[PDB]
Amino acid sequence: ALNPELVQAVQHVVIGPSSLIVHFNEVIFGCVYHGTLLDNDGKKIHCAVKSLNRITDIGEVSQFLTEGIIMKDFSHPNVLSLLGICLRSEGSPLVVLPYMKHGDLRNFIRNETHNPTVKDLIGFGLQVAKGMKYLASKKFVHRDLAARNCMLDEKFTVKVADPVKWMALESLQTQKFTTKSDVWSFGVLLWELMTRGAPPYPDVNTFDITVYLLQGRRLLQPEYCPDPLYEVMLKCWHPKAEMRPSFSELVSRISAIFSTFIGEHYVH
Ligand SMILES: COc1cc2c(Oc3ccc(-c4cnc(Cc5ccccc5)n(C)c4=O)cc3F)ccnc2cc1OCCCN1CCOCC1
Repeated sequence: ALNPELVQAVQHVVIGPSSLIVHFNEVIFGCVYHGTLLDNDGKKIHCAVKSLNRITDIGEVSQFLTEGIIMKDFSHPNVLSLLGICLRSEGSPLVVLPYMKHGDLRNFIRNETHNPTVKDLIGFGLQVAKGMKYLASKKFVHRDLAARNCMLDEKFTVKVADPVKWMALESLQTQKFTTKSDVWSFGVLLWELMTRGAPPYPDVNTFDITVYLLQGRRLLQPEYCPDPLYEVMLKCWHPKAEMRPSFSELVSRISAIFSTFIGEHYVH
């Protein structure tokens, strides 16, 4: 009962459920299941399937669909691909995504069994930068960039996907979100990596954050963070949006630091 022209625009994003199996008893965000998708050439592919249970009316479904149209257009190694969406007749809709072996980046860097070097963590920060560079080039604002929202596949390739302590100054006071506010959040993401998943601003409450920043207080330099990279963080946290670097400047800048380092436990 959605708009006919909108339904036609979405068809390329929709998966006929006749080609999807969802292992509802195999859980992986938080409602995420193992799935098996059958692609149009006959390819059986292993996916993660999330059920968007918070949907209800035509508006939300419409929003959801056009969001899907956008996400589906995005092709980049460092951006999580949407494989499709599934509109079930008797159940809330499903997002279908490629399976990511190593889950999200925050969990991966937090667990003590893993031992990423300084080069590894900068490397992970660099890949995020590349994906964000691409997203910005497509005039897409992320709004929710954080370590927890970046995925990590079998090749250790970081995928961007979608929070006051990550938000830019001008977003906290004006709910204004731009690619330059994404930059502020990417700076926080960098701090997250170089701390190996520490919680940002531990001793300041979610409401006292804005006055904290207006004092000039910033996240302290992480134990693992090289001085040139800490200066990159602070540029990302300048109050005037236009002063902050572009993601293209960040790819080129961070890459230069990355190249000075040797020793990787997780390559590519
Ligand atoms: C929970 O961990 C995983 C999560 C995975 C995953 O999560 C998701 C990421 C993004 C999205 C998502 C992406 N995009 C949108 C916007 C959108 C709006 C409208 C239309 C289309 C899209 N929305 C709304 C979304 O929800 C959904 C997800 F389910 C996707 C793929 N693979 C995953 C793999 C995982 O774990 C691998 C195993 C880890 N083990 C290892 C040993 O340690 C213990 C566990």
